Amino acid sequence: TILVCASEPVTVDGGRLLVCRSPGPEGFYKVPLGLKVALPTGYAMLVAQRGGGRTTNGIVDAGFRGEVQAIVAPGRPRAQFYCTPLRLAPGIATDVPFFEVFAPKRDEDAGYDIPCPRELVLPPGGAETVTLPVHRTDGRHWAYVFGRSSLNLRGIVVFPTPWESGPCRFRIQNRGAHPVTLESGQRVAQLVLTREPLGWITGRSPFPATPRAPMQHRPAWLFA
Amino acid sequence: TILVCASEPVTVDGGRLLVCRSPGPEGFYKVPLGLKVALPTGYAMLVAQRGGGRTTNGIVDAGFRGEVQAIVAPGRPRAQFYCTPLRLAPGIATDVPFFEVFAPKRDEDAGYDIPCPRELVLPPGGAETVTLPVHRTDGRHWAYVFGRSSLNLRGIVVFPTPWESGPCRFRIQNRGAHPVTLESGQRVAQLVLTREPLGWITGRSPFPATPRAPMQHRPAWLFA
Ligand SMILES: O=c1ccn([C@H]2C[C@H](O)[C@@H](COP(=O)(O)O)O2)c(=O)[nH]1
Ligand SMILES: [Mg+2]
Repeated sequence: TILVCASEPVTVDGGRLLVCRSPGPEGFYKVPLGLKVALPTGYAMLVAQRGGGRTTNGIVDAGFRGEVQAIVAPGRPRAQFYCTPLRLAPGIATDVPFFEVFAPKRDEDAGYDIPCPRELVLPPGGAETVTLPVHRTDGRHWAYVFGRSSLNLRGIVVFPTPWESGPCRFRIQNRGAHPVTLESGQRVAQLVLTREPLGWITGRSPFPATPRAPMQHRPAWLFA
Repeated sequence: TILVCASEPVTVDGGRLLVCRSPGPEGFYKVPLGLKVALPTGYAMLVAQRGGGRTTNGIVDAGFRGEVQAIVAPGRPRAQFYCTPLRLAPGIATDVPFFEVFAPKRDEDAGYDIPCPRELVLPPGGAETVTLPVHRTDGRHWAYVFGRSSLNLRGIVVFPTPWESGPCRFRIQNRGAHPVTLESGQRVAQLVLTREPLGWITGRSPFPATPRAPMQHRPAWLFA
């Protein structure tokens, strides 16, 4: 059971929260969704757009008690936003010890921060493929590289990328106005482990919309 | 906590449930609203339209486990429906013993049935004022005459009416095509006692909309 305090109308739709708001065409900036959630430990929540491509995928963790915001890129002025709770997995097997690559987190936190393995100078519009020296050794849960809120707000956009085979890889693109430098060791993304796959997440696009289909392990929402 | 099992999108707005459906122009008929509720004992729920003049006010009582529906008159093809939880008051102080007028109820039921004092013959379009020989002795709680869902369906429409001072009175209108005859003793409306006012209820309208303003005591909804 997820607790939901809401200052504005919220639609519950196929297991996920749906909010209709009309941000401006500018970006990148934070679009308040009119609700707060209290996720139980072991849950996180994906925030993304319903049927459009101007929103960074966000991750709300179980310790977050502020208003939920969508962070959007420059785009068409109206938007619908989905929130999908994610049942977290404990870990995944890796050939290298897991915490020699990813940073330790709290049980309350959703994801494991990913330090940049090398300096990166992204000119405006520039993209780079970031690759980590670690492999998965089986397929018991799922794992996903997502951006970090701080970077998404700067228009430095990690492409939400699945990780089931090969090395941990993700694309990062600077949609900002100025060139950006990511220092080696800087926390540039996060790794989320899930009990159930996020089938739509492909790694090929900056702004993957969450599809309208309902989910399989739907939790309960309490509107208080 | 009220428990909602929703097979369709439901909007939580300012404490009410909001549903947008596309009923046909015809009336009278039941419009399914995509949800079932398990009200706790001592709760009812008002079903009415939000911003249109087409829908009879209904009462879902605590025992009802089927699909919540709205019973609409003939009219416009588009419609939004509010569901307003109602905290029942246990009784009201009256000048004559309550149960000499109002029929007794179960605790799972929401309203106390109102037997028609005399016979009414209602030509199509014709309304009448029923008056019951009982007065209130204090404003302890609120009291409202609503319709009964069986008569709403037949176009025989009780005007939702408040009962603060004077005698229990209510108007009842036959918006059907054919004359109707209400028999003496027949159960022709229902009386509903509430801890909080339904401030917009006037008695002078067949299809009062429920206004958009959020309620005083938002209850907890649990989607499951
Ligand atoms: O379309 C309808 C018709 C009837 N009921 C009912 C059966 C109960 O009579 C009713 C609540 O009114 P009371 O019985 O408490 O008065 O819930 C509904 O929920 N939806
Ligand atoms: Mg009824």
